[PDB]
Amino acid sequence: YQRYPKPPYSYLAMIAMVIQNSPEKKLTLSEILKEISTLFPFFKGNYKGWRDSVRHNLSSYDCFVKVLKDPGKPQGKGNFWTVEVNRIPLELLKRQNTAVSRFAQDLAPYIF
DNA sequence: AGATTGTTTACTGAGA
DNA sequence: TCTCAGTAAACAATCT
Repeated sequence: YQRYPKPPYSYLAMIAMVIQNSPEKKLTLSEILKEISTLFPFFKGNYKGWRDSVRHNLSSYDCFVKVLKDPGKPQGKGNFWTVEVNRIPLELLKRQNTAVSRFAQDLAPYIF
């Protein structure tokens, strides 16, 4: 275990932001992972475990709603992820007091 | 096969 | 001290 110099934003906030900026306000996991590394080039680099963290966030926060790529086959894969913004704990959209921090200070304008 | 997706467990270190 | 976003991985099912 170790902490990496990621952008000063929660994985929640960065996921929510890419979903909310998408055309239909929904993205597959692959699109999420692709858009996040575009907006934050640190993720384009060698470290790849953030892709695990990201996937983990999508399942751990109620604000992340999986809508099925197929109504039938509810066990399928490759589904679209949406964010229910009112269910977002508003402090997680704010820039983090971490080493790296020592775009904007609050991600709310990109999301609501 | 071997990779990905979805969920889940299990811990970690930094910041209140 | 206590919490929890961050990070690692096991696992089941699907996907290529």
